Amino acid sequence: AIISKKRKLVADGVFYAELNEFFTRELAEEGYSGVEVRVTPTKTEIIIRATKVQDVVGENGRRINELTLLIEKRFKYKRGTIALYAERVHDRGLSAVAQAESMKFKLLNGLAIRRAAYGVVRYVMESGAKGCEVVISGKLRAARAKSMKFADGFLIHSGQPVNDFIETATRHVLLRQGVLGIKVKIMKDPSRNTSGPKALPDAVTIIEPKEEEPVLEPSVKDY
Amino acid sequence: KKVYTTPKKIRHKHKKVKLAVLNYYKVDDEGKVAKLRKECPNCGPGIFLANHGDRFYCGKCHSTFATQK
RNA sequence: CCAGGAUGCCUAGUGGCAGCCCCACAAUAUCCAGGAAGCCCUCUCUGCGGCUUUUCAGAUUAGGUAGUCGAAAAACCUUUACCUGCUAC
RNA sequence: GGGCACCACCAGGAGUGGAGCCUGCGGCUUAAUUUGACUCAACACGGGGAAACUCACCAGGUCCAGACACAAUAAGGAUUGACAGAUUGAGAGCUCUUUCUUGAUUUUGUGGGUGGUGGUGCAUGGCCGUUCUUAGUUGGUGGAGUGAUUUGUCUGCUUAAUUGCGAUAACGAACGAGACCUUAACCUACUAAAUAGGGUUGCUGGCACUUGCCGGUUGACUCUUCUUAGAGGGACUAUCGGUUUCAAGCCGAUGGAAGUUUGAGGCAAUAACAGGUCUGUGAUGCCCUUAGACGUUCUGGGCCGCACGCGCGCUACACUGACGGAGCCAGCGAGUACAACCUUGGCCGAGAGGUCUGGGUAAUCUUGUGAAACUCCGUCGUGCUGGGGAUAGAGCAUUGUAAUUAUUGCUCUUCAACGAGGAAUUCCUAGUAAGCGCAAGUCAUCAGCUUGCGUUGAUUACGUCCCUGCCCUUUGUACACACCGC
Ligand SMILES: [Mg+2]
Ligand SMILES: [Mg+2]
Ligand SMILES: [Mg+2]
Ligand SMILES: [Mg+2]
Ligand SMILES: [Mg+2]
Ligand SMILES: [Mg+2]
Ligand SMILES: [Mg+2]
Ligand SMILES: [Mg+2]
Ligand SMILES: [Mg+2]
Ligand SMILES: [Mg+2]
Ligand SMILES: [Mg+2]
Ligand SMILES: [Mg+2]
Ligand SMILES: [Mg+2]
Ligand SMILES: [Mg+2]
Ligand SMILES: [Mg+2]
Ligand SMILES: [Mg+2]
Ligand SMILES: [Mg+2]
Ligand SMILES: [Mg+2]
Ligand SMILES: [Zn+2]
Repeated sequence: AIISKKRKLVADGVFYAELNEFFTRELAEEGYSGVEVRVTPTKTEIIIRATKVQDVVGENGRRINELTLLIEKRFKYKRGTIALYAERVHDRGLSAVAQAESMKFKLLNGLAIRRAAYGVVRYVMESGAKGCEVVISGKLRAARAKSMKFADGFLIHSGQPVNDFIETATRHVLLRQGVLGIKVKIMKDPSRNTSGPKALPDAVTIIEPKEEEPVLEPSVKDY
Repeated sequence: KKVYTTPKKIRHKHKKVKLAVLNYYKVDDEGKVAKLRKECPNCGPGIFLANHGDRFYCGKCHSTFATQK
């Protein structure tokens, strides 16, 4: 403890990244999406967003406990000062990482790839994205590599409306023949974004005017 | 790549020349025992000296004697 | 690579602070247009790249064909050209 | 035919190409001088400034890190260890001399993995570069075609832009551009501060000596202009003039901090390339290899060698200079407690550098980083000169285990080539070009490199298609692996 503030921050960031990586590695079966780290005094809250929350939990404190222990071992903490929580994801289809994971799982299982992609897209649409896109790259039959693009709706490529709006998700998939590279972009609808702006920066919606009756005598109305 | 050189002489780890119920120690009477060579001064009894031409050592302390016996 | 010998107007100059004190501009020809190193070349003091080869291979690459490169004995002073590679809910 | 661009040219600047030297890359050389990549889009690139490590190469040695399955020894030892000198580069038990330890780990096989800076980027992922930061791309109707398709997406004029205006079997749309974001500029208007700066005043130093001038002190009190950085505004080509079917716009004055898309970037479409990377990768297919390894690991080298080619670069050919003094001003940064970071201040040393001491985990201390180029007065005056500093010899320092194949610094000495560089060709349009230094990056030590930063600060356009490239259109096509074609 006690370092340059910036340095400390950097270290923290690194730690977070590591944690995320670990989660990606380990909670594949569980369908992990992302971590949320809140460093208060004494306790530190590690929130986990996964699909199979129950699975993550185990059977009333087991897997989670183990994970916590591992974390402690890694980063020299004591028992009590780390607190893990496994929470549900508010709308899975709006998330990108989760979708990617699902796709990977499907691939592993052995499903028609294009069909799977289509299904995923449909799911995303249902969830309520303005538009989404999936790229599946590699040897989808034959030795020569091909990219396969599957998209619906709008897809903002340029500008700052990308970090704010598009959730991205890359994930390699190892198979007997070789590797398949899955990429997924989900353009969330502006209205359901909350953080940042609630609308695109170029769109200018003009309100409808209100009618009035001219003249009708000079008149008065006193009190 | 470049071809391997081939001088010829290979050296393997020695198999050790294992031997048990070794001819150290003895008994004459039956009741009592008669120790051969000597035990270690540094460590406790049970370990036995290595005997050479005015040169000794022991294995539990890898090899650490000097004085004769 | 070379240099001026003299028939000559040269001309004791004109400009810019001429003043001697520097700058720049003004003196046809030249007769020779001539000399030194190098000079088409052929044998020597007898050179290192040919001659075949047989051994292989480096490879040349997506695959392959034909040539080429590298280490071992005998007279003579290119790694490129060209063929053949893939489809619906 | 029509566009566009200082990666095109004009009008100019600075140049490079010559010189020496650095450094890349060839070629040769070499045990080995590891490899990747060659038009732009290879060549100061691999963040690649290699002393070992790195490291892949060579000469040599060491080690198992041979997971797991199944049998041969199964303690009358499986195999583990092992001081002493010869051994060994060698206080490598590397072993052959040895005769002590070690206890079922192993180990001897057979299935089976594992590792590999081994291979193949023309087997792949991801990322990146390039077509292209150019202006391009798409689909829904509707029309033209039996059809592939086409129109929309275009004569013209505009614009940096398929940017718009217009003309129109097309109408309204999306992507790309724009908007967006970040930063660079303005705020005597807000919110703020002894970690930012000032004002009055206390004590206090010196002056002229009247009241006044410069100071030094975190002594008090108060302020926010500069500071920062929060919230906002502010520029929209604004007002006016022309010009243009009185459109899109463009051109000039006025005001305004700002009138080049306000400047600069960040991102940046469709389709791709057999472009690069399997030497960032526990990203990886397959092949190879796989216990005297192409695994690892030690030790010594090597990437740095030199008849010689090109490529970034630096230093100079001086008088707009050189050398001395003196004046003396920036902005980006960065910086340690489990390490050894930046390191003021004091003493020693001609220096380099040593030492003691601090201050700093940082608007606080280094640091006003009083950086250079600059400015002033003097010394040499246009001579391969005091220009120029190379190669050289020696010593003094430092970093590290190790400095010879000078690591770097400093001290003296040596004084080479080069009097502005041919054919060629690069970069550039404003706080730019060029100069100048700083800065972090790599870093134990090394800057001629790099990403940034500020300082000094111009010349000439503000156009055009002459070249070069690229884009479209119309044309022609025996091409479609598409001119490296057939
Ligand atoms: Mg857009
Ligand atoms: Mg943009
Ligand atoms: Mg070897
Ligand atoms: Mg280009
Ligand atoms: Mg080098
Ligand atoms: Mg460069
Ligand atoms: Mg070095
Ligand atoms: Mg490896
Ligand atoms: Mg590998
Ligand atoms: Mg490739
Ligand atoms: Mg290739
Ligand atoms: Mg149609
Ligand atoms: Mg069309
Ligand atoms: Mg007007
Ligand atoms: Mg801009
Ligand atoms: Mg400061
Ligand atoms: Mg001299
Ligand atoms: Mg460098
Ligand atoms: Zn002992």
